[PDB]
Amino acid sequence: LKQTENDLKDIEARIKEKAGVKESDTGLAHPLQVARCTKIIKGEDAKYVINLKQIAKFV
Amino acid sequence: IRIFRSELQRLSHENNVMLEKIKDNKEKIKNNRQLPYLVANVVEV
Repeated sequence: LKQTENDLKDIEARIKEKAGVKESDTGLAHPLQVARCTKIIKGEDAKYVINLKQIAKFV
Repeated sequence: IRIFRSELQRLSHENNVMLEKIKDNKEKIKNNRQLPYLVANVVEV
């Protein structure tokens, strides 16, 4: 069990780190304590683009 | 019906000259404006 969970970083975590980080950090960006978006253009309807940080607030 | 149709064709064609001119401008004026607008307040005009 000890050696089984050691090599999971090269196998299982490669997909986990891609869907759990790279997708969340895409474009300088499930309990959510933080959300960020930078320069997102989407055609009013599902626009969002909200920065939870006190710096550069959006509407 | 005779003289008016001669001058109408010139004004109608010139209206198409600015039509193709604004057609590329309408695409630029909408695209150059950044959709994710940021909140700001002008202190001095």
